[PDB]
Amino acid sequence: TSVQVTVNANPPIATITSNSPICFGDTLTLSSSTNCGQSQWIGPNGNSTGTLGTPGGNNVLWTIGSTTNIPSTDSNYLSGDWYMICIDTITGCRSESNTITIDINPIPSTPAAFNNGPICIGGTAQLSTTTVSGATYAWYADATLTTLVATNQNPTISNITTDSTFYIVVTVNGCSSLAGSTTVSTY
Amino acid sequence: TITSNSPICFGDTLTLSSSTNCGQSQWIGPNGNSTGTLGTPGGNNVLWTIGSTTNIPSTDSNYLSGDWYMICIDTITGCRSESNTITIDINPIPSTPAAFNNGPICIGGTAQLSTTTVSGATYAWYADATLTTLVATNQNPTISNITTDSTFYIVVTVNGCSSLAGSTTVSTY
Repeated sequence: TSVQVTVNANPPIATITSNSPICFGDTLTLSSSTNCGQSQWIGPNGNSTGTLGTPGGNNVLWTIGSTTNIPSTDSNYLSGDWYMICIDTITGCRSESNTITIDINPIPSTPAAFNNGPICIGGTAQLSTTTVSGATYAWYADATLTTLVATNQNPTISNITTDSTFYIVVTVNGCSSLAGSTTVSTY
Repeated sequence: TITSNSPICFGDTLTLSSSTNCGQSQWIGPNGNSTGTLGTPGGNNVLWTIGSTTNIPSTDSNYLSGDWYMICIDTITGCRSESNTITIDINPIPSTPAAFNNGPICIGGTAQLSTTTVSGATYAWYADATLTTLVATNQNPTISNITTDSTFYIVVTVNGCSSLAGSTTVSTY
């Protein structure tokens, strides 16, 4: 007598892509092209069963289908090296994936901004702010930032005849902070 | 052996080409090698073609920067073979720059035009809207003898890719 043994094959290695250039607060998408059943995601929090528990529901790291979505309020919304495991729900076979580096960029703070002292009607004012490495600067006249006045670090605005305010946006590595502000008084 | 037109400005077409003379050509890009993409062997599947070359237009979902590799498929025997890895760079088009003027200027005076400093950029300021007449390549040039209202157009080219021209207006008191 002799016994035969069926051996189940593993699913293929998954190719993972992601929207890796993320400004903090937005949603992180992790996606395989493959068509595997049970999808297990491993992030910077590790592969501990204290996190990877329930296989479905609202567990962002365990889903049905080959893609997931980590919102900015989730405790797995973390920069670092991510890897996916495909689980065959019929045979129990499992397979790995390529490592993905994901960068969630901080939002810079609202910058301080400064004025000159009070200025005579029709005069000019230099506006100024903090130097920030990697930053692009924009100074706006409108509170809703639709009207731009300058992109200089510390621009001079001419012909100020009445009390006027300016709004400042500092964008670092693609992420824009909430605008700060200045006020030019008129003597 | 795969070659490609790897220095691409976004919007143009990406050519991936083998010298070899194999039959069924399978391309693997940054989207992976998943059968959810690599499906139909012909038709309009840009990653599966007949012949040893393909063309990925700028509207395709495989128009991606990254490491590409080709597989040659023998349509008679089923035998398959690999290829050298190709790094392909599709450069973004910079945005249209903001540009600024001085206040209104007296007839025959001069005006300094200015814009944003962009790393890796080459600057060109033009007098004509169609950009055929160039005035300066300075970051913030001064244009003399302005006697009437006149506009300028600005092109910022980064790593070889030119954005759509921005503009300024010099008013005359």
